[PDB]
Amino acid sequence: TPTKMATLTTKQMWQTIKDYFGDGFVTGSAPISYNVHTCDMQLQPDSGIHAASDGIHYGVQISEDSMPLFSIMGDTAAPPCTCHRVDEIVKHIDEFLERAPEALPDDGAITSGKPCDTNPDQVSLYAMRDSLSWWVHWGGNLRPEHYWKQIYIGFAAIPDDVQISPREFLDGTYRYLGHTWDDCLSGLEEEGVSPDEIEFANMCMWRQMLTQWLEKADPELLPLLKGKISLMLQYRVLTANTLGCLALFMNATADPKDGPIHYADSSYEMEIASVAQCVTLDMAKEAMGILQGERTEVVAGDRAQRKRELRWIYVRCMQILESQPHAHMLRRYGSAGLHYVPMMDRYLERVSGHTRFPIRDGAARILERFINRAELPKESEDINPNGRS
Amino acid sequence: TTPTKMATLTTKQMWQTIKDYFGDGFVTGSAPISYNVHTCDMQLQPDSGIHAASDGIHYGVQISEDSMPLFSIMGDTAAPPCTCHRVDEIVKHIDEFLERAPEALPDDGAITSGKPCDTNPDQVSLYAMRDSLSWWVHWGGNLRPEHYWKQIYIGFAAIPDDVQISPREFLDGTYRYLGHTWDDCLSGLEEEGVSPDEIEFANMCMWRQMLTQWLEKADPELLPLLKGKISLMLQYRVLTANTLGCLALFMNATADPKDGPIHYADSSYEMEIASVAQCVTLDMAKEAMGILQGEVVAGDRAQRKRELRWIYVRCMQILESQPHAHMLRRYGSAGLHYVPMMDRYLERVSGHTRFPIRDGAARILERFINRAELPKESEDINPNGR
Ligand SMILES: C/C1=C\CC/C(C)=C/CC(C)(C)/C=C/C1
Ligand SMILES: C/C1=C\CC/C(C)=C/CC(C)(C)/C=C/C1
Ligand SMILES: [Mg+2]
Ligand SMILES: [Mg+2]
Ligand SMILES: [Mg+2]
Ligand SMILES: [Mg+2]
Ligand SMILES: [Mg+2]
Ligand SMILES: [Mg+2]
Ligand SMILES: [Zn+2]
Ligand SMILES: [Zn+2]
Repeated sequence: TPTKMATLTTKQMWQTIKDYFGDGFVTGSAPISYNVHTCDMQLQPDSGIHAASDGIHYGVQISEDSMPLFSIMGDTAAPPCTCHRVDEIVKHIDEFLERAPEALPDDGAITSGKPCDTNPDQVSLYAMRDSLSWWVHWGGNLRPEHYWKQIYIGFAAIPDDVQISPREFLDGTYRYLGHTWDDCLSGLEEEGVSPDEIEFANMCMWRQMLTQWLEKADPELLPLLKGKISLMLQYRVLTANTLGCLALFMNATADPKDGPIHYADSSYEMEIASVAQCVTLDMAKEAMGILQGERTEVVAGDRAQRKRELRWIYVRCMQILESQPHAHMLRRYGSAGLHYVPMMDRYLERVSGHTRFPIRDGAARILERFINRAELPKESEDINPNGRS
Repeated sequence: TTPTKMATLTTKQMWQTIKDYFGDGFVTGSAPISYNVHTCDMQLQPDSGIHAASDGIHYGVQISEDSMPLFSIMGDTAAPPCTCHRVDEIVKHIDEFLERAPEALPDDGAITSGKPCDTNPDQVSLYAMRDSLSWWVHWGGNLRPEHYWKQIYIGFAAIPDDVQISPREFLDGTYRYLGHTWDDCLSGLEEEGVSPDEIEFANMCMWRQMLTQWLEKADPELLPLLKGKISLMLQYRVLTANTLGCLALFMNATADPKDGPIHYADSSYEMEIASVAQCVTLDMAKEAMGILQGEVVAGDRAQRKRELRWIYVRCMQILESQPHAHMLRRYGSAGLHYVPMMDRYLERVSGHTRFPIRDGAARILERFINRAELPKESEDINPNGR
């Protein structure tokens, strides 16, 4: 086998994840591929009689009929089904990638929404803070055996706040806190994640990098999604990559004694949990007054109705999760935004005028080991200055 | 038979009654401020990082202690100093107050909600009913009618924080919560199948709450006496919040029916722990609400919060292995998601105003109002609720 090393074009990456993920329930949807048709989900009144081991006891439980009690919530309403037009979103992207250049002049630009950000590695450092904060609220710990899974969460965070070229992410030109993407894959191998598991998380990361970049590079894409909650929700869950992060979180959290995780068998419950968390993310952001106005706002337009539709989907996602095999992990994952948004600096910084909170010594010492200082550029050599020992 | 006697208890006899019921805690002479668990002796065990699917750690919100520095509204933790052995001095002072205090004060009935637009105490009760259902739901409960009177109980537990209620008027039926006397609630709990011994425990917890909520508003020398003594202030706040009595009824509504009736004698340990933990989450989440209101915490406040977090993480870790972790873990950490979502706290962030009760919420609250026993000035309460 002669050593070949040509890097894929952005168009070829898009085609690769098409071949890997295939179509979802809408023909022509690859790689925007979902198993569950949210519009066909049902919700039953709770019986009020539950066994001690029932899934309802996990996560945060808020019955649909109680939501009008919270002024920041309200009632629910079924959305109009726009799912079948996802193939039109794909064809649009296909056309955009056919004409877009392999490199944009603003690749590497900061898109965090916090104007005091000027160094992309400092933005990465704040993203590592955020990543560990999510991980903890999902139920995880900071133990060293999950280092590279936590780095994965960082890679999943940073393309939201920096415009990362998919090619540069792929070919190692882009580094997150000094790490290339391949470093993360190699580290996951060292941590014992199986090859097929790594490749799934890998393809989810390609898809995240691609969709994060597309919505920054294509001025028509976000306008095409807004107003169509089914399509917008499908897209925003890809840019958040809750599914890829979930797969690795399950790997880190499951006890091998309970038997191995059959991930294909769990694909539906995992998807539902990933969608549910993104809804609680925006539900809690709305309660903090930081959802309205952001460029990627999921509920833009008729905000009141779009939010009714999100709540409609959320309660149905959560009820289904009560009865899934991995409810002891996925219920909390699905509702985690309700407690991590009000506590995390990422969001309180937005409440506070889109500023930056200082990273105190305690947090800096945590973040230090996640920095590969040897591979930082000269202008970033002194990030996290209070975290060294 | 026995002749019909109906004399109402004096506020001292109320205080003495709950002393005989609750007895002393782990400190002698601490009745009725009785806690069996000494929070200062708690020890945090190391996290092996391996937890079975059935492990209680999966319930509620799990935040490892060593990760708390990542959050600017939090930080690290530090053990509190032990002042819980001075609780007997708090009792004897209260005795002194009640041996020279009237049975009726001038400002009994005044509104203490902290929201200046409140003028009608029955409207204040309506907002408290909204808050009560919101807590109940965030603990994990539902709105099914078989728990109506347990939800009324939460209302009785909420309202003494927002209205100065005389313990004797709460007892004799003079005070009505949305038209309900206290006896109406007790009678309803019986009709709902709560065993007599459970009702009486919840009853005595409500007696104790009404007394302590009234003592702190009446005696200006009580709270200053508590301030600076974190372990005593925390014990007193839990009594005035009545998380324990509310927990008892929530557990009764939520427990597996194959579970034998869960009596405080069986589970006093886990119930106290969970009751303390939830009150700490109030302090933790309210700091985030300060930012919303428009990180810099320092000095004694910052030290206070270090000690509350220390208690919280140790309480939550203990709940991992308790038999009712599938209920109490969520109860213990519930403030972390209900404070940022509830009107009660968003109203304060928004300038201590009041949010309108919209049609959907009014229709939920309607059935909790005994309109037949409302005063005339309150007959138009909850107008959009039919
Ligand atoms: C799976 C992740 C978190 C949960 C959802 C969320 C809040 C995403 C935001 C961002 C895209 C920045 C990070 C993704 C990492
Ligand atoms: C057990 C209760 C709620 C949870 C804790 C809390 C937020 C108390 C506030 C107040 C004392 C007004 C009500 C008590 C009812
Ligand atoms: Mg065009
Ligand atoms: Mg985004
Ligand atoms: Mg974003
Ligand atoms: Mg551009
Ligand atoms: Mg109070
Ligand atoms: Mg209060
Ligand atoms: Zn649809
Ligand atoms: Zn002590």
